Amino acid sequence: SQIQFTRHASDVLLNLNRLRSRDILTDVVIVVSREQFRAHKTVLMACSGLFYSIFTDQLKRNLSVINLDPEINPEGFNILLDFMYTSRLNLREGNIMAVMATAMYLQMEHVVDTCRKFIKAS
Amino acid sequence: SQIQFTRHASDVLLNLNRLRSRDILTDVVIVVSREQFRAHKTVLMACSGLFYSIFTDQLKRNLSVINLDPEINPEGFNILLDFMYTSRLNLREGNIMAVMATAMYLQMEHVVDTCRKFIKAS
Ligand SMILES: Cn1cc(C#CCn2cnc3c(c(/C=C/S(N)(=O)=O)cn3CC(=O)Nc3ccncc3Cl)c2=O)cn1
Ligand SMILES: Cn1cc(C#CCn2cnc3c(c(/C=C/S(N)(=O)=O)cn3CC(=O)Nc3ccncc3Cl)c2=O)cn1
Ligand SMILES: [Cl-]
Ligand SMILES: [Cl-]
Repeated sequence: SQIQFTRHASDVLLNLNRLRSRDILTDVVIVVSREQFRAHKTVLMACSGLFYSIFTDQLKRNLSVINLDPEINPEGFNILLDFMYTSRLNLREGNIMAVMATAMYLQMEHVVDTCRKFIKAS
Repeated sequence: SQIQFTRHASDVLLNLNRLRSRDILTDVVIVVSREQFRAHKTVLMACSGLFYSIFTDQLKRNLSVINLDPEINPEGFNILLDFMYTSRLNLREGNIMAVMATAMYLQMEHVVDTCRKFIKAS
């Protein structure tokens, strides 16, 4: 029935990423060892079972700082956060294992499955 | 270079819409005459020049209630808000003029242009 705008979802995500680049309406800092990364909780929830579980919980929804497991690699996390905001996943032989283990921790099954495909094709 | 996830932007927007349906992390009420509609400021900014201009402004960024022009038709606004969260625009002969005038007010040029195409094809 309704008219479908094929580029609209991509346009929305690009503009969310532009807001993240300007720190506009970002509402959380994710701390990963010595690094930290600002984001929108809504985008994190949309992209991660871990962040969904954290922020749906009424005890945690209002947190402004989330400390990740100190074993998580900041580069693997940064790669996945950039994927969340762009639809683009930079998998390479040098980062595949860190990215895949981080995607398991963040509960991102389709990314984990793509990492398995990458390993199988290598 | 990077791996492109074709469904990712659509997945993000669907999950933002699911959060809006549960009123999770919505941060504004838009008042349109006797009706009101909750939303995420980030999605409104991504989809509307009017909301972009309102919430980028440091005097207005923290507002939790925005009163629209009392001449705006609530049904036309609801149609456009649903489009923002779905990529689907329900244009019909009975609503085209209200939708098009509302899209002008919200500063949504590609929607206005699609409304002109609808008129031309009618
Ligand atoms: C150890 N291990 C665990 C897993 C897993 C898992 C399941 N699992 C749960 N949750 C997910 C995802 C994705 C995938 C993204 S991706 N990048 O893979 O395509 C996003 N989310 C959040 C989500 O569904 N959010 C909402 C749902 C309904 N309503 C509102 C919202 Cl916000 C997701 O895989 C993988 N390994
Ligand atoms: C009287 N009259 C005025 C107009 C107009 C206009 C221009 N105009 C300005 N702004 C827009 C749009 C759209 C279109 C959406 S749509 N539905 O038409 O495709 C979205 N936005 C917001 C936006 O660009 N936001 C960001 C930009 C950069 N960085 C971060 C963000 Cl959040 C947009 O058309 C039409 N009639
Ligand atoms: Cl802000
Ligand atoms: Cl909330």
